[PDB]
Amino acid sequence: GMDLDDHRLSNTELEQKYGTNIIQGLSSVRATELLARDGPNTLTPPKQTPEIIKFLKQMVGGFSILLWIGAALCWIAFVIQYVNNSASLDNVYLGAILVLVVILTGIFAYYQEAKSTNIMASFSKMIPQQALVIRDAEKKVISAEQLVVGDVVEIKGGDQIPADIRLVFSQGCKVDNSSLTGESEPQARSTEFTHENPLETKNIGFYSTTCLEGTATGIVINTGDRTIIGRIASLASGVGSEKTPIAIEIEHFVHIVAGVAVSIGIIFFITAVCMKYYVLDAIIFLISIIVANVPEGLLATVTVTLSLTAKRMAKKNCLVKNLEAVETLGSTSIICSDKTGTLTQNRMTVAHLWFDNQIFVADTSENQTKQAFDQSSGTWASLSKIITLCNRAEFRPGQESVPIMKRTVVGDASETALLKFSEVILGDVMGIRKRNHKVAEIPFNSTNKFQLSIHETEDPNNKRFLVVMKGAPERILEKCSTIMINGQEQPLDKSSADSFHTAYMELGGLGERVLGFCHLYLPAEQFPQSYIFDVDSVNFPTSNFCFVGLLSMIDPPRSTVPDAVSKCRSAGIKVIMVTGDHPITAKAIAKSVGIISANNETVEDIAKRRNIAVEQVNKREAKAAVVTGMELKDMTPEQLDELLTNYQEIVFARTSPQQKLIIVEGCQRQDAIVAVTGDGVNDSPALKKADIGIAMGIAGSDAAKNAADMVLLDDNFASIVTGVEEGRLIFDNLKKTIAYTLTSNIAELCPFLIYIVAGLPLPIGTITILFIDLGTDIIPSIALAYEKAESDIMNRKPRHKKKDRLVNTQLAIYSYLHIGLMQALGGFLVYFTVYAQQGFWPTSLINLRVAWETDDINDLEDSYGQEWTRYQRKYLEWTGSTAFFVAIMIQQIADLIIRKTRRNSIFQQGLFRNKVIWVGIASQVIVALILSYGLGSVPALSFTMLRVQYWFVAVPHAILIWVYDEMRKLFIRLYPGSWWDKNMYY
Amino acid sequence: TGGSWFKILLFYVIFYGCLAGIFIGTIQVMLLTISELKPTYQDRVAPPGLTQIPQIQKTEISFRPNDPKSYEAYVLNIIRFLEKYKDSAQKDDMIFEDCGSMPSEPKERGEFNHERGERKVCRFKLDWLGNCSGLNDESYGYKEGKPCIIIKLNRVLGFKPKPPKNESLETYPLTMKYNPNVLPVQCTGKRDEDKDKVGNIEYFGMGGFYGFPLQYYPYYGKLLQPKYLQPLLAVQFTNLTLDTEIRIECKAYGENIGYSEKDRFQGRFDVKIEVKS
Ligand SMILES: CCCCCCCC/C=C/CCCCCCCC(=O)OC[C@H](COP(=O)(O)OCC[N+](C)(C)C)OC(=O)CCCCCCC/C=C/CCCCCCCC
Ligand SMILES: CCCCCCCC/C=C\CCCCCCCC(=O)O[C@H](COC(=O)CCCCCCC/C=C/CCCCCCCC)COP(=O)(O)OCC[N+](C)(C)C
Ligand SMILES: CC(C)CCC[C@@H](C)[C@H]1CC[C@H]2[C@@H]3CC=C4C[C@@H](O)CC[C@]4(C)[C@H]3CC[C@]12C
Ligand SMILES: CC(C)CCC[C@@H](C)[C@H]1CC[C@H]2[C@@H]3CC=C4C[C@@H](O)CC[C@]4(C)[C@H]3CC[C@]12C
Ligand SMILES: *[C@@H]1O[C@H](CO)[C@@H](O)[C@H](O)[C@H]1NC(C)=O
Ligand code: ALF
Ligand SMILES: [K+]
Ligand SMILES: [K+]
Ligand SMILES: [K+]
Ligand SMILES: [Mg+2]
Repeated sequence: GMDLDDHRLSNTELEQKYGTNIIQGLSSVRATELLARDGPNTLTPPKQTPEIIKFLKQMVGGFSILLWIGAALCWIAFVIQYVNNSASLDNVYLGAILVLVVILTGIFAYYQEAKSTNIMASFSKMIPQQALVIRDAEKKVISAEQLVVGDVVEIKGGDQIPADIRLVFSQGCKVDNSSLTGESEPQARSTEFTHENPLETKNIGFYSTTCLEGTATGIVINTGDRTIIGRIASLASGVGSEKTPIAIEIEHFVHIVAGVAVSIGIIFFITAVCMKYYVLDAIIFLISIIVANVPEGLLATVTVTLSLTAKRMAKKNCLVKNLEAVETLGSTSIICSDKTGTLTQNRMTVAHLWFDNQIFVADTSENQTKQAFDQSSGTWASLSKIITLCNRAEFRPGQESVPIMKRTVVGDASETALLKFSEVILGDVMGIRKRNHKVAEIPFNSTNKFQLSIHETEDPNNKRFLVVMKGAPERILEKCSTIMINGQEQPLDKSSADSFHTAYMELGGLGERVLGFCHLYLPAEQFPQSYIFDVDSVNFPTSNFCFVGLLSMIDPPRSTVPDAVSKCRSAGIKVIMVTGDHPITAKAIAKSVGIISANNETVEDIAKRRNIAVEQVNKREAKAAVVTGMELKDMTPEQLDELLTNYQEIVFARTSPQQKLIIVEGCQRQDAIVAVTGDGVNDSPALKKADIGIAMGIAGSDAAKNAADMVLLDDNFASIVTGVEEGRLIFDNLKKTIAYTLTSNIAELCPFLIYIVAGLPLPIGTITILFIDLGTDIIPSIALAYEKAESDIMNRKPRHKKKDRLVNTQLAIYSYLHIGLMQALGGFLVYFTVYAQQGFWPTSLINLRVAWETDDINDLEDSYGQEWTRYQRKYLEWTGSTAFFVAIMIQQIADLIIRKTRRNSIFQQGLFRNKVIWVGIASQVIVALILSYGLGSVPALSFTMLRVQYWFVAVPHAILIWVYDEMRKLFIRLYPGSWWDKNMYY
Repeated sequence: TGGSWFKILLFYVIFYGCLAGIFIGTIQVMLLTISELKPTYQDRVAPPGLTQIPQIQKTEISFRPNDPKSYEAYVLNIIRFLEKYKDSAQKDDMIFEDCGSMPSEPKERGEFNHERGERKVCRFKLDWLGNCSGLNDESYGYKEGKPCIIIKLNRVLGFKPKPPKNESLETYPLTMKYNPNVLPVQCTGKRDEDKDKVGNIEYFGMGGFYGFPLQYYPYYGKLLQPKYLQPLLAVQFTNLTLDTEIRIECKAYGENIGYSEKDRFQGRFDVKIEVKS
């Protein structure tokens, strides 16, 4: 960690520090010693835990601890049974079933457990294999790994930098820092200390960056992980192991359920122990409690529903790498998004053009076919000709049918933008360019900042010479003697100069690259047609031009970005733009896209409007803030928190990846779920750190995709709002499913408590409740996930992570006490009906379990005096258990019907709106019929055939459940916030 | 707060009171259908089971005649059962009637209605259980190799056993078949090996027949016919191998009577006896 950057040092200082020479360089022996000391020039991959370890760790998450305890208790009970000879068995079956359930839940959780993998492979395209290094005063190609700090390296054009080097001898070297800043604009390189910040020093080449053109010589100052790219990779890979909000909510729900189960088990175990109960019965009852209290199929159902939502979203061209990412989006409070490539097409295009003393607006859509901006007016033909002729960019071959915007052009970015504009508006420039016999003299230089090209018109009448000029507007103007307005070349005046200056000021303030265009006519008297020309600028004039027009390029935002941003903001999500671009362009794009409202103004804007010093203006009035990289650098965490809290709309510019990660962390410190959208390597740390990271598909780099939880294959920003809606809907449906499962949990639990307390014959067996959990409750639980939104999802604000939980106290109270007890009562009614009709009245069943289960007794007397054998008693017990199970299923049908909506009535939501509900009801009925008749026809698993009437005994109780829930929801709707909404609403 | 707690507690009290009221109302509505005289269904207890008096733990009867404590449990249980069969308990003629001493056809004593008050019961005297009545015999039969078990048929309300038809020969010529008014009962070694050591079996029943007389049935449910005395059939072996465990199965033969593999006590016995010398 060498953070003491050294770029201000001169050549002699560098030589003294690293003990090397520019001409000589590091010696081979010295190079080997340095390799041994420091190490190879490579990025060390992160340590990855074996997938087997993760799979086994998945065997203890959730309720698996309780299931393992239950299996151990079942084995103990079976051992006790074997000791005291008893061929009952039925415990090994329970143990095997519990073990299989644990295994299945572990597998489902593993398939739901993120993706892991590594991100170092993403840098394969970068990280050049070999480099040219001078050793012993000689140049020899050496592998990049063997490269060590101190040796002299030379980089030509079109090759990756071998390592972080400090340029010493550069001749017009240009490099691309898209990896660091995320901007593809070439950056000039030199050998002087330009900027204090090393990232902008302008005299330091960076590892894995590409040298666009020119040649330079540099001294290695960093290697491997010590390089900037190495540190970014370390941040991206190392960090990123955290629990998503959905996982935290699931853990909280598991904690609640496990605590309830453990507390009930302890209390009732102590009670049974203090009631003169054999340890065997105590352990059996403990196993029953554990089975009843643990919803086995809930977690697998959650995984299945998440997978279904992921499949639908992928069908919507929104790939989801991590399964929990579907829910993570939505319930998000802050969105930190990159400017270039994410909110912008990343393609330089002409937006505004000023001529005739008035401003025009040009279409900036990527799929646009053509646009019109008062083209009928004069002075437009001259501008079109000047743009078409005065250009060097060319289309790549084989792009006839390819869209012109999507075509590839071999030239400068601005040149490509003008070429695209001319193709869109004018037509095919190839024929136009061919018509005019352009003169090879096309001198353009950085110092000149103008380029002119002599042309001869193809008009038969005129057939005269045409000179075209463009460049920096100021020098173009000062080479302009007259200005042509609507055809006439009005001489340049003070008024015209002032208007031009004002237009240039406004265009520059809109953060656009303004370029001036001017041409002159050459009468045949001075320069005849055969007159020969020289590019040395001596054969032709270079002044007294006629200014024609002015236009700028902005790199406009994506077509759908503004609408998506507006919808996200209206949905209560705060949008923050973090970019590595210049503050002016960032502010302009933020205003255009809608991150900053039109009426809202920054403190600098307020000061400018009031014509006062910035310190004088109070910060309260300003509702928007633009913070550069340096200000964030010299900002304590408290100041950052205050800034985030106080300002609704914030724009960050010139931020390094570390600063992006700092911003993400600061946002997360406000108890807010943050989602980061990016498409660049510099976004990798932020994408990893953020709760959900969305990476742009087509424009995104491999690193962004690998470090992103979600990928937008089609690069449409409306997928963000779609995902927000899907996440909120998933949250609601998960609440409904959890309540549905808990209701049946309590319904199963109550009978065992009654059996222990009142000593009734076992109303229901453990295997029956296992069948309830893993059978009839699967399809209904999945169907509840298909429910439509009851109200407008977007209108609601994002849910607070702390205050709002997936499973709250009201939900548990309603599911456990309110609806669970109703189902228990219905089941007990059916049980008593079953027993009474066979000769056992309800009062005779009190404290009858001890004699009931005694295998020795074969003449037990019922209420009518009849005597029952042991087997007949247990067959009646199985019939009662089956009746209880059927009653539970029947009441669970009404439970599902009521649970399909939380506030609306069934009449409003529509009974048949969701067909998966009816599929689930049919599944419940079919499973019950199979278990009762197919199984049970031969008595197995405590199942027996049931009489017809025993199916319909519990219907009135289901009707009562539905009526009660409907009345509750009706009174909630009638009186909002009237002590009924506060308590009853869940 | 206190007020909110009071409101919530009141709501829950009312809600649970209403739930309990609904539950008890549904239970009472269901109970209205059932009748206190006869059960609605007799699916489970339709074919009556066969059970023994000594009420042994695991179908095992092991004892040593020398030590009284070995057979004290069995003797005490048998005495406890037979207590109500003494002639003193049947001295009252208001409810006990001296029915025929010879087996007769089942006598319908009315219908299952609250009218006609109660029903009289044909009394059963212990004298018919010769060698096992306990009147003259002491400790019943549990002297040296004389185990005695009393076989009884599980009471089923409104059930009239049908003795096997003479169409097919039940077993070895019974001579005293008398199928019109006797339900045959036979005891034999469970497996081929046991038959060798089981020795001979002595049956003591009413009138000398080896079965339950039909005059006692049908039973009327302990409400219309309280103090009902079911017929008994005492079985005594009097000769069996010593220090060897014998599996003995007792079976009741009748067209109405049924059998099942799942239920071993449905019209059949599985009893193991071992007299430790
Ligand atoms: C005899 C055998 C009976 C068997 C029947 C089944 C019994 C099973 C019962 C289970 C109940 C489980 C309760 C789960 C609690 C979760 C804890 C938790 O993490 O909750 C989170 C909440 C968050 O709330 P918030 O900030 O969103 O609220 C905002 C309020 N606003 C709107 C005013 C601003 O924290 C809170 O509210 C505080 C929650 C405190 C919960 C106290 C529970 C007290 C005791 C319950 C035992 C019930 C016995 C029933 C006996 C029945 C016999 C017939
Ligand atoms: C945690 C537990 C808290 C509660 C504990 C309660 C303990 C009660 C124990 C003993 C009290 C006995 C006092 C009455 C006996 C004499 C009167 C009599 O016996 O009348 C009985 C009838 O009763 C009634 O009509 C009222 C209903 C009484 C139902 C009692 C059910 C007992 C079962 C309780 C378990 C409930 C479990 C619920 C759990 C829910 C969890 C959320 C006898 O009718 P029968 O059979 O002769 O009718 C024959 C037919 N017919 C009437 C047409 C002639
Ligand atoms: C009379 C008896 C049967 C009532 C038993 C009620 C018991 C089971 C209830 C009452 C209070 C409940 C606890 C309330 C708060 C918490 C903290 C939470 O982080 C885990 C669940 C846990 C620990 C609950 C478990 C269940 C609980 C202990
Ligand atoms: C009858 C006795 C013995 C057992 C049942 C007691 C009932 C009334 C108790 C047990 C648990 C209690 C609830 C526990 C938690 C809450 C959440 C709180 O924000 C409002 C009160 C409320 C909703 C309580 C209401 C009363 C309650 C339901
Ligand atoms: C058994 O009874 C018979 C008469 O039925 C009697 O002769 C015999 O002596 C009795 N048994 C014993 C051991 O006395
Ligand atoms: F396009 Al960027 F940081 F501005 F990735
Ligand atoms: K359960
Ligand atoms: K992430
Ligand atoms: K459940
Ligand atoms: Mg980008």
